[PDB]
Amino acid sequence: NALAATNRNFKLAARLLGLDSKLEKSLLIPFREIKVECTIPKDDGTLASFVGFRVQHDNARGPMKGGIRYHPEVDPDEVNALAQLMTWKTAVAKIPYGGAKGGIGCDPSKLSISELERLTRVFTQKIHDLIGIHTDVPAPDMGTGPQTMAWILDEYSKFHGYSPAVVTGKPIDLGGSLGRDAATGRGVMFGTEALLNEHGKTISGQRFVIQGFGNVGSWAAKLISEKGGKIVAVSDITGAIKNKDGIDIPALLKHTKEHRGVKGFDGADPIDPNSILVEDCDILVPAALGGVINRENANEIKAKFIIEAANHPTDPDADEILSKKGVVILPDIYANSGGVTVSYFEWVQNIQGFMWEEEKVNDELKTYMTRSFKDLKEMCKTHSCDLRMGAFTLGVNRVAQATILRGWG
Amino acid sequence: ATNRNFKLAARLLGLDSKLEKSLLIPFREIKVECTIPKDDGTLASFVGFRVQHDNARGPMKGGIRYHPEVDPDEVNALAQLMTWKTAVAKIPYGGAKGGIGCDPSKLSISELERLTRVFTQKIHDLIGIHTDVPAPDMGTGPQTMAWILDEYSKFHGYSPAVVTGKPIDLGGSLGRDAATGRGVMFGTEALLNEHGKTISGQRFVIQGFGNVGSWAAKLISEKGGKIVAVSDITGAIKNKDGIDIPALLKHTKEHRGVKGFDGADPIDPNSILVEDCDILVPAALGGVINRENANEIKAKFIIEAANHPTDPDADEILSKKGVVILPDIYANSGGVTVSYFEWVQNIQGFMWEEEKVNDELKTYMTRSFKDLKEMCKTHSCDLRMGAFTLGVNRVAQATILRGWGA
Amino acid sequence: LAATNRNFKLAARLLGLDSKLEKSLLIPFREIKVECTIPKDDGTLASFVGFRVQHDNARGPMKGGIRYHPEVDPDEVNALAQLMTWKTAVAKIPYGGAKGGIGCDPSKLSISELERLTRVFTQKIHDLIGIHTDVPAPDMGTGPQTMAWILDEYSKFHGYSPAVVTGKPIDLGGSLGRDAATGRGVMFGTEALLNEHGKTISGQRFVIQGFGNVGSWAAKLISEKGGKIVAVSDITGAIKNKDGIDIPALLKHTKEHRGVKGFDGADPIDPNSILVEDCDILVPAALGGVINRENANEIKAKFIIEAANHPTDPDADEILSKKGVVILPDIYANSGGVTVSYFEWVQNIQGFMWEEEKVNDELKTYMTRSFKDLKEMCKTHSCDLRMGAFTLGVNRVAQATILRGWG
Amino acid sequence: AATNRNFKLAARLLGLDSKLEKSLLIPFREIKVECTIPKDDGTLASFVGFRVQHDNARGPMKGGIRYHPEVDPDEVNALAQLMTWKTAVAKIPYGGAKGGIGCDPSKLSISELERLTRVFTQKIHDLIGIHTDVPAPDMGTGPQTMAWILDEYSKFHGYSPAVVTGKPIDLGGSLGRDAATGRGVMFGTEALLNEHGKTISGQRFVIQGFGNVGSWAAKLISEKGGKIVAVSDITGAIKNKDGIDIPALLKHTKEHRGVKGFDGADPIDPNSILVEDCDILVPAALGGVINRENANEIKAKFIIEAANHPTDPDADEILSKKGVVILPDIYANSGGVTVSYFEWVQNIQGFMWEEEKVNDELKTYMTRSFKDLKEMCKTHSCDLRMGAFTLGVNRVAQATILRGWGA
Ligand SMILES: NC(=O)c1ccc[n+]([C@@H]2O[C@H](COP(=O)([O-])OP(=O)(O)OC[C@H]3O[C@@H](n4cnc5c(N)ncnc54)[C@H](O)[C@@H]3O)[C@@H](O)[C@H]2O)c1
Ligand SMILES: NC(=O)c1ccc[n+]([C@@H]2O[C@H](COP(=O)([O-])OP(=O)(O)OC[C@H]3O[C@@H](n4cnc5c(N)ncnc54)[C@H](O)[C@@H]3O)[C@@H](O)[C@H]2O)c1
Ligand SMILES: NC(=O)c1ccc[n+]([C@@H]2O[C@H](COP(=O)([O-])OP(=O)(O)OC[C@H]3O[C@@H](n4cnc5c(N)ncnc54)[C@H](O)[C@@H]3O)[C@@H](O)[C@H]2O)c1
Ligand SMILES: NC(=O)c1ccc[n+]([C@@H]2O[C@H](COP(=O)([O-])OP(=O)(O)OC[C@H]3O[C@@H](n4cnc5c(N)ncnc54)[C@H](O)[C@@H]3O)[C@@H](O)[C@H]2O)c1
Ligand SMILES: [K+]
Ligand SMILES: [K+]
Ligand SMILES: [K+]
Ligand SMILES: [K+]
Repeated sequence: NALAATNRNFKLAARLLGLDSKLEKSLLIPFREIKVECTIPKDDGTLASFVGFRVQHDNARGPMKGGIRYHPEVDPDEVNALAQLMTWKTAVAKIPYGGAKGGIGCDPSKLSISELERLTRVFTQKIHDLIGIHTDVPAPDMGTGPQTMAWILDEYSKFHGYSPAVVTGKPIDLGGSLGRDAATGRGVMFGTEALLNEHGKTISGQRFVIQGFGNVGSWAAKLISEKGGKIVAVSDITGAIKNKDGIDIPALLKHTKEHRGVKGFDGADPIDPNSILVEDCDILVPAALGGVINRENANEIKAKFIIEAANHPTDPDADEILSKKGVVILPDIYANSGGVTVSYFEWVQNIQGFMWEEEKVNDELKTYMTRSFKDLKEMCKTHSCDLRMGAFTLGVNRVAQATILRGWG
Repeated sequence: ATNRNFKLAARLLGLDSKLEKSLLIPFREIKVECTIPKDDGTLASFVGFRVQHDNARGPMKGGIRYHPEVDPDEVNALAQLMTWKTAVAKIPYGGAKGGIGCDPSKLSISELERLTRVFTQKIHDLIGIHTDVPAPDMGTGPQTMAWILDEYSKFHGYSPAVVTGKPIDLGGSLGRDAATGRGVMFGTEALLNEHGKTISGQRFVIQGFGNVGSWAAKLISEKGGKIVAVSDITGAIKNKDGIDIPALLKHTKEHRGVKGFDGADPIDPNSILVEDCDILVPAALGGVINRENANEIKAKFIIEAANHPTDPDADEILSKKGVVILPDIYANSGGVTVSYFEWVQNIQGFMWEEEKVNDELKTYMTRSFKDLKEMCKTHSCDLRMGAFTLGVNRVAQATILRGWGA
Repeated sequence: LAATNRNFKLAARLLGLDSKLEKSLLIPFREIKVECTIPKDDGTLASFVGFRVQHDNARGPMKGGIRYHPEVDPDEVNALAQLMTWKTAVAKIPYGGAKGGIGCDPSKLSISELERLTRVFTQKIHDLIGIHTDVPAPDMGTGPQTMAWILDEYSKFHGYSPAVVTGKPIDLGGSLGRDAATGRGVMFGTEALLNEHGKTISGQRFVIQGFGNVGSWAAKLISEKGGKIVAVSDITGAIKNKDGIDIPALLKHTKEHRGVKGFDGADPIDPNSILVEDCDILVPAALGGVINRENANEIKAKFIIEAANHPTDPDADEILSKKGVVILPDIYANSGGVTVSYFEWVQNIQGFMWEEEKVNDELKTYMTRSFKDLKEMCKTHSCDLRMGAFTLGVNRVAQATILRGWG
Repeated sequence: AATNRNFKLAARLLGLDSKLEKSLLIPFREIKVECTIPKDDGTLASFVGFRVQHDNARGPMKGGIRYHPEVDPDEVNALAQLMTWKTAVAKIPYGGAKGGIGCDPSKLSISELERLTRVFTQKIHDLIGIHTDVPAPDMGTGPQTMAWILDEYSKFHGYSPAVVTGKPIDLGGSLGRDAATGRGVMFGTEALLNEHGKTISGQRFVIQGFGNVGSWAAKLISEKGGKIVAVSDITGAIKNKDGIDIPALLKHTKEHRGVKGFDGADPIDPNSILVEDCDILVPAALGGVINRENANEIKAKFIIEAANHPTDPDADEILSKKGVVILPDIYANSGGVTVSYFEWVQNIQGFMWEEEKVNDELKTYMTRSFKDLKEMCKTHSCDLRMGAFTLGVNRVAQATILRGWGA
């Protein structure tokens, strides 16, 4: 229902643009799909064989960009859909990349740290000729992180010389960008302010509910409350809390670092975790899992705005229900694009051999997301469509035009 | 399954199960978009692909198929089979298989050239004289290879060894037309010698009269073999005293087929495999020897010129009747061996005379039959299992030597 | 062109250049001709000769346009490549000079044949050009779409390389401000030259011949600074208004018609008399050779800004110098274009595009400095602006060449 | 001298498409590079190096490097094209090229010549290569020049002996290269004679020229029983109707300036050498020595063109009607280029051959070329010269067509 939603949205956008069927078919087929054998000796000496893979969906607008997932549940349709989605997302963000997605079918929880390094290095050896600073730039995803990127960078640099721009999400000490940690949450705050301004409103005074308090949710809550938003309820995997007068986010952040989660926070009451999405508020921010808003709770949402920080939190049934209630939904492909935008800035800084101060990273991020929202808004006016459809048509249109300009022979 | 021969071979060997799993997984699988402008200006998009199964023993080798019916399991099985066949042949290659999902009968010659060049552009960094050397297959031919060579050479400089099956004027090897049929004759003499016999005087039945069948008939009859019956798609003919192959060849060039040949009587095409003879050579399609006719085969030797003419049921039946079956993976390997010789000549920058091509082919197929026979003694198995056991073992030992990085 | 070698040899005289170094500077680094054969749309073969003269790379990668035009003259191509070497040095951008093209008639080729020809040409020269080797650009017969095709084909051989050509569409990495660049530079150089005479653009009365990319942008930006545009001409006719032509109003007219002809707010005039119109500043921005042995005595302008290439011939150079007319030479006056193409390459190399405000501020900085350096050479060698420009460029190339050495 | 007419006649005999013929005439690539060196006196000297790469449909290009002040572009292009046809006639997997430097080696010290050779190599190394373009000696260059090229090129690409031919034996030159052209002259003569039911043994030969080609041809022909009845060189002409003792003559010629004064032969008028009574005439010195004034009196039944262009078109017609069979130079002296192919092969294969193998392969190659040449003459009802050109043009055309023209 995320792979179905990507191809449904692409085809709806292609019809709004009047795309020729033969160009549409070209845009659907990935540039390249690669599967490689990754066999390593385990710590006990015996062999273990894994399949690594990389779908490189499109490079009309620049090098491909996308995460590397270490996860046993590999589905070819889902991986292809995610690589295709990144092609549209980078175009919406107006960063000079196409989309890719890769990974290894493995369970990292069953591998030692030494086996994970051996597997990462073998995988890099098997694909180093297929990726590259101006070809395809990987990033972390489920099951991988900054240490994984460090190993990819180190192994790749044996083959091509020191090449920090070959991956993003690196530790700061190896060329990671300042502002990366806050990037997605900060972009959520920027896009919310852009949307509210369009309705003559401002973050200050608005009441927020945030489901999820991880990298995205905690930064969004911190930065939104610093602009005067009142965060009246938050949840994570350990429980849900509420304070109608507003949760003290600095105190909550201090609580959550010392405990497993928001549960037990002194400055808020615990509440039914299944009630968080239907709490009275102005703005609802799903920032944990997808599929949480469906035909069953959609009629009970009280927010006027939904900011999709998580990927695919709303299904198509709830979209129609919420549209008819007058709820405005800022779509995920734009709302959480602060992360991929600052990953572009990381690559830029590495390419330029010179890192930026955090203020510059955040000022460029604001510039980029203001421009994307304006272009998204103009697409909606041009095609008389909602925000989700404006973002897909914007992204598809940019890729189609770059493809047409470059030609076919 | 199509893995049955491999899995049986891994058990005759003592193959560690984790190494066995590794040998099954292909080194690399690639799918690329191939989009071209058609003659009418509109776009056409195709998917090109290449399964690179194994390169422990050297560059990968395998055909390029232009055909609308792509089956991933079959492409993978054929690439894996090539890995074992090159090892049986003792040529320094692994296996690969590739193609484009397209229908060439619906594409103009200029569109086919454009598609071939775009496909080459999309894979040029994945193939190479010491990496992966393609060849013709269904839907492709020497002209296709010429276009691949020409486009590849724009990216890497002039590289004639990057494909085999090229036209002679572009570095193709002499003796390629006859190679598979000649190897069928070489392999038959090697098997017969082991039984204290020779081709001269033996009665052959040959099903199929194409590139393999006609060359085998011509060369076997020139060694004194009596070709008593032949068939093709147009009909079957018989002459108990021996068919005049030179006359039949002249007839087939002028009449589209063996049908109507003067000097042979016509027979039921469905009875050719059970004709009385010494040596049966299926050289047309696979699956023609099965559990329904196997008990009625009269030959003492079956030479598998075609790919998989005998199914496992017939193997069992024919073994207990005392019939010796020269397996396809060895018997028709003259083709892949001479394609190695083509690559060698290109690498050496100097072409061989046909006499040298044929002498080296005889040496290679004699030595490979010798090693296959020794494998059969070691493991007390038939020829087919000796061949798979030989090929898997060679790949396994090269893989173990190269290691995994510790 | 013996006129381009005349300015070079004079500059080599003024500097103390060793005669063997002078000979070296004349000889191009490389000259390449390649066969470009394509199937035509009707199936038959067509063969063209593509070429690239790479004149000098002492100061950095070579830079120069690609011309699709049937009338190829080897002398002219060499002269333009050499002139680009001095011009990049005058602008102080880290490039040398090159010039290339294909002898073909684009008006006789379909858009499909033109794409095929461009890709084949690229395949035939891809190993001879490159991001840090030689960076082509549009010229007569080519444009942004041509550069897109070169970029796309080149990238098959070397990976995505947006900095390999300049003049790209904005969507493929072209720079903001490229359209206005040459005209903006013409205006920048005019203000610098006037300030040296204690004057400002504001109030000066301009005649501009040509209303194309250079002329219309020059006319627009000069008028916004208070310049009085008293006469303008193009291929369709000439107009005059002693109080100044309303350029925003003229721009609306000229985009909806074939030209300035019929413009309300200006009276029509004889097209062949615009160059001798009473004014302070004359801006030839159309073709070359329009200032010659006979009209030199009747131009009323005290300043001539060479927006077009070589609008003044040596005979008029002699006449106007003795008449006290100041000529801002083409090699500096129109260098805004090549300077912003350098900025486009910089932005692609840096992986990050600039705002237009930054492009135009950098353009002002570069053209201010080159005018300052050019004026200093005129003092050192007691020469006119044209020789100050050539001595500045030749000297920069000579010093880089000497430092890099031989062996 | 450079009659390009043979090609056009061959293209019509083959019925070549007119657009394909035009493509075959246009060179793949023409390159001019600056070669500037410090001279021994410290000052700079600038030279122009060049390479015409005519065709590579059949494989890497092959051709000499000329150090000579008289560079003519039309001549260089014609020679590169001729090499394309000659390699095709010989059936060696090469196309044609020709290059050089405009310089006078007699005015350069050996240190300057080395510096110039290394600078030239640095300026073209990316344009040539073991599988791209393989240079060789020519006028003004020799084995030592090739050694310097090999050495400089190998700094950029690792040890690459196959990048040039004509190397000293110690750096990968082939055994049998010295005798190659003369031996090929002897092979082609025997092949031609067999077609007429004759053999070398007993035939009477007259040989003009006693250098690398003439002396080896004479030595090998007499060892096959040919009677060498008259020989000439730059010093004079000598005659012996019973046959000259070539081993004795060779020993005489190293101790003197020439065949003049040889004790085993009487001197003859040097202007009568071509009209001497014999069976086989072998011009092996200069071109143009057979023309309309001596043609009617040639006594030979066969003419073996060892030198380049010894018979002009006028004599071809005269001698054809007298029934004289002329073995054309493009084939007759191809032993040299064939053994240079064998040198490349040996270097590529990392393992040098014995002289016996070189000479056996040369016999195989030249026997086959003569058979293909003779068959072309039957197909197209033409003489030996046109059979050779149509054979070579046809091979290049067929390779070009097979490789195709898509992008
Ligand atoms: N981090 C980024 O830059 C980024 C960018 C794009 C999209 N996203 C999307 O954002 C979402 C969250 O990302 P993250 O990086 O913050 O993840 P994270 O792992 O840092 O945090 C996820 C949070 O959700 C909470 N959570 C998990 N399951 C829950 C449940 N059932 N109910 C309530 N809370 C639950 C966790 O406890 C945690 O607080 C995912 O859908 C992800 O795809 C993240
Ligand atoms: N040719 C090679 O180099 C090579 C290599 C490996 C394996 N093989 C195998 O050899 C077999 C034959 O290949 P080929 O190149 O000789 O083919 P081909 O197309 O040149 O000739 C095939 C012959 O089989 C006959 N035939 C076709 N269908 C028939 C039918 N239903 N009944 C009877 N006769 C029939 C045809 O009339 C023809 O005489 C194939 O199975 C192929 O996989 C060939
Ligand atoms: N455009 C640049 O960036 C640039 C840079 C360097 C040099 N130049 C030189 O500047 C000149 C003009 O370039 P452009 O880009 O403005 O050209 P353009 O194609 O934009 O048009 C120039 C204008 O001149 C007019 N014109 C043409 N012929 C005329 C004539 N005989 N009389 C009067 N008007 C005439 C045209 O109608 C048009 O209005 C050319 O010589 C060019 O090489 C331009
Ligand atoms: N050597 C080769 O490999 C080779 C290959 C192709 C073509 N050729 C052609 O062969 C011819 C000779 O080649 P070579 O290597 O033997 O040259 P060389 O310099 O070794 O010998 C030339 C000989 O001709 C004699 N000679 C010069 N001028 C003469 C004249 N006017 N009358 C009579 N004799 C005269 C000289 O004294 C000398 O004996 C030239 O046309 C050359 O282009 C040579
Ligand atoms: K695509
Ligand atoms: K494997
Ligand atoms: K120079
Ligand atoms: K050509």
